[PDB]
Amino acid sequence: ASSTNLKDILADLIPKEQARIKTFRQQHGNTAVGQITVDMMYGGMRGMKGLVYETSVLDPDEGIRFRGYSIPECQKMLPKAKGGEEPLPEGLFWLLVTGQIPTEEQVSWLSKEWAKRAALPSHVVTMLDNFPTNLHPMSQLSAAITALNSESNFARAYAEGIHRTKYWELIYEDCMDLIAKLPCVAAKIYRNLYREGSSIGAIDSKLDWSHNFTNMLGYTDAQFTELMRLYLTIHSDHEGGNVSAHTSHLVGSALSDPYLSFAAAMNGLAGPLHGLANQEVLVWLTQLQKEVGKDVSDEKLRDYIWNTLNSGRVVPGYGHAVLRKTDPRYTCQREFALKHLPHDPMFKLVAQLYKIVPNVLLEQGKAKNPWPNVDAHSGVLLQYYGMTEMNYYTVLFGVSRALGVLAQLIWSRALGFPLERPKSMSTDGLIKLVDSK
Amino acid sequence: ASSTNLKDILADLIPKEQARIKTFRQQHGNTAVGQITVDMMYGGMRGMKGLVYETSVLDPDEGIRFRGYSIPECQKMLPKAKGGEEPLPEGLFWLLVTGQIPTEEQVSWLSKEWAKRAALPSHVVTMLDNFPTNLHPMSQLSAAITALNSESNFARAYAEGIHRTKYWELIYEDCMDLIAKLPCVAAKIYRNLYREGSSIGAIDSKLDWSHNFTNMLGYTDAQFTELMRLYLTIHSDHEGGNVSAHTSHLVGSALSDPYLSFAAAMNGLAGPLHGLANQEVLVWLTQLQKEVGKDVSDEKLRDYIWNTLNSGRVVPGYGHAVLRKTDPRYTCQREFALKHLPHDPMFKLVAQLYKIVPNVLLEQGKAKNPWPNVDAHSGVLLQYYGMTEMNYYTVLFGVSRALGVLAQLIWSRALGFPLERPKSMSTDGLIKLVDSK
Ligand SMILES: CC(C)(COP(=O)(O)OP(=O)(O)OC[C@H]1O[C@@H](n2cnc3c(N)ncnc32)[C@H](O)[C@@H]1OP(=O)(O)O)[C@H](O)C(=O)NCCC(=O)NCCS
Ligand SMILES: CC(C)(COP(=O)(O)OP(=O)(O)OC[C@H]1O[C@@H](n2cnc3c(N)ncnc32)[C@H](O)[C@@H]1OP(=O)(O)O)[C@H](O)C(=O)NCCC(=O)NCCS
Repeated sequence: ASSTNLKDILADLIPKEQARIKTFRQQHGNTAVGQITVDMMYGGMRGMKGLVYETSVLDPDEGIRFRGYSIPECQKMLPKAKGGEEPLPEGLFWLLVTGQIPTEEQVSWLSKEWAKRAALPSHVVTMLDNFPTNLHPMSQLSAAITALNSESNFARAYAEGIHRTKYWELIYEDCMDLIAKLPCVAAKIYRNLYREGSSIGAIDSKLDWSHNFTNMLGYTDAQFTELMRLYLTIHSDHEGGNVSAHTSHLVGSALSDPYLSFAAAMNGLAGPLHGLANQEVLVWLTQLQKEVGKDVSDEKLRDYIWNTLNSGRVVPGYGHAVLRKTDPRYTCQREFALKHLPHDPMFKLVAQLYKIVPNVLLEQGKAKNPWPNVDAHSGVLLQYYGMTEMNYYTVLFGVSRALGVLAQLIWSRALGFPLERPKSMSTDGLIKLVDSK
Repeated sequence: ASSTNLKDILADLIPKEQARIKTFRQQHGNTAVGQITVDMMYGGMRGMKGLVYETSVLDPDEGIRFRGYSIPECQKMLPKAKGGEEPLPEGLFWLLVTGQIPTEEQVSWLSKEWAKRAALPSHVVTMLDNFPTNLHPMSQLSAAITALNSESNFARAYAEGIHRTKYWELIYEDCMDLIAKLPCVAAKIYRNLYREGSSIGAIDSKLDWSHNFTNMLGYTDAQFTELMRLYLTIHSDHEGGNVSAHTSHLVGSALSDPYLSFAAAMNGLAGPLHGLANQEVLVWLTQLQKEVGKDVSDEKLRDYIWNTLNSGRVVPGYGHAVLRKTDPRYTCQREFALKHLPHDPMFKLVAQLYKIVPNVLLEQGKAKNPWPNVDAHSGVLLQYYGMTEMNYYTVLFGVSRALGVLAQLIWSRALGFPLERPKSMSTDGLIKLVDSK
């Protein structure tokens, strides 16, 4: 019988997995998977195998895998966009949730379903309209998404005491609704702040999520949308260990609904040391250009970089807590630029920084990863198509990141993952424990 | 020379600690402090020694310690309130930050300084006023605090590239400002939602934080305020392992400012499995009373409890992820009730549940901790003094929790704790790792 629907494919998957993990655990749960040292406890779990997080895994040399699907693999296999060359973010979502590579037909369903669900409640539209213009786009986003929780189906089934065993099904509704709304929140922000007077207009059921987004942003450039598909897809997910994913995961585990847990993830992504580096790169470049001037040398270029390190500041967009090579999401962005915007001054600068920064970082002998990460390359692309308002960039990272984070949330919950609740120590107790005892 | 100021006492403390940890780590950082099993990874870090968290530590038998200061110890040593019998929350804060038991004189400074800082920006006052009346108080709180980030001194010193080494000093300003504002946010919510038409009025520099709070709530009862001091103090902090503290800690570590990280902590506290149990207890009791009727027997009382367990629901306010006995914060609440409200029907019910629940939980053979936690006893006290709007209760938990969470944030940052970034695995990789490899 019938046609397409991810929640049924989920319904079929979940029990098989539920069984799979229980055998595995019934046999291998005792197994020491690794040890904890005291440096690990002071180093922010650096090295720690903390979680189980299904929808992707980060390799220190290779970089991310979406099943065992590398970014090059995703680039060629996922459905493009019916006259395009970038993966549709939709079918990354389907991959993530389902482990399977979508069919064209699956993805139109995703597109159209996200379009169906895409509406904003009057109060969120109110709040958005009154927000101050010195309130950071990330702050605006987060607030909105916390406010939207009003409309959580989960939070309402939970208050009405459902059976634990149907949590996922409700957490799936909210996730699918969150994802649909998100570009309406985001594009309302961009529109209030930077396009005063104008409206985000109507979502068209015949477009893909990316295109309706760029339309609501007000971008007509064909290639911008393509840039958009590629952007939203590579920023999707980055294992569970990273602050934003781990936040949602943590807060999720207390059975806070999908809006609440996502907006917590947002006040993580707005960390300078996290997704706010997007922005931070461009502010840094921009200053470099002013302060260090137009067409600098590899010798002056280094003077600028040392003036930062010598100031007890960080060089944005460089380094990573797990990758030990160049981010493939960096390479992927570089390719695009080589392809579409090669003569762009800012690009040429970012390409010359790649020549210099990792050697300066290697010289300083501090950084364990002197190589660039996604954030190093992202803003230069946006800049090019007239997206010059760099304080908003993290919100795009934010819209994309929902895809990975809410894909896992549905599994977390369909697998019945507990309250994440580690143990803590004070240095005092630590000092007495390992040595004193 | 001169008079009182915590930031100088901090300034003196920090280097000593900074040195202390570096020796300790230079010598004992290698030390295996514990191991990770695969059950631990699927059990939400249950058992895992994750973090270093200074301001308190949770013992599984004894329960919390604020230095090595147990709740009974705090009850007798901390400055009361110049004609009271409950610890002033202020001097719990001083203890937490400084490790020292405050002097009366320290605490008046705290009181008066918190009063100084206590103002809300027009936009937050706007947003608050427009919020819908079906938007949960916790959602309202969180949103507001994310919105307040506008006013972060940290976030502005960071954009202006300070030296890493002065982070704490800015993170101290914001924390002290957050804590001051908080009861103005909270009391504005209570006032809009439940007291329509009326205003929170003016903070008086001669009152303590607790009293200005109860005044803004509109409570005149002397004993209510005392209840307030005791409440705000025992909910302060609960090591770093718990969702709310761990959220702020996580998001904090990305150098998200103290408002952002706190409101993330809030969408954690609004987890049913976390601080929302406050509320959940009272909804459960209230139903019990309706559904199971006024003065029930120990036999019918058990029928109600089984109808919940048999429904794949949880019994609220019972259990804990680390304590293996009755929460001392439970006992402490029970004492108060014995003292002030012994004939209260709801109390008598909560006292009879203590008789029955842990035996029903012990029978079901599921719960590792069949004993009550703070949330089991809290709402019954509020109820009594006319605070009957149980959807707000978690916000009180929320105001109190800022004290522990922001005390640690200043240390985290003055000690230069890194980005919290554990490693994740999918079951797939896990299955291949321990056994397959
Ligand atoms: C992602 C990041 C947080 C990795 O954290 P990490 O794993 O703890 O970093 P490492 O393991 O490499 O070791 C950290 C040391 O190297 C230095 N380091 C790491 N990245 C650096 C960078 N890009 N520039 C300068 N120094 C850096 C730090 O000074 C630190 O020294 P410390 O112990 O004296 O504090 C990141 O490398 C960083 O701190 N900065 C870049 C983040 C970014 O893009 N920021 C933009 C906003 S300014
Ligand atoms: C704090 C809490 C999350 C502890 O988590 P934990 O350490 O993972 O729980 P445990 O180690 O005791 O083991 C959990 C098992 O015991 C049961 N359990 C724990 N607390 C229970 C409670 N109060 N009522 C019923 N069952 C409970 C769970 O069914 C679970 O079974 P499962 O593996 O089939 O899912 C808590 O005990 C809980 O789940 N519920 C109470 C939280 C609360 O106050 N909620 C109010 C809103 S309804």
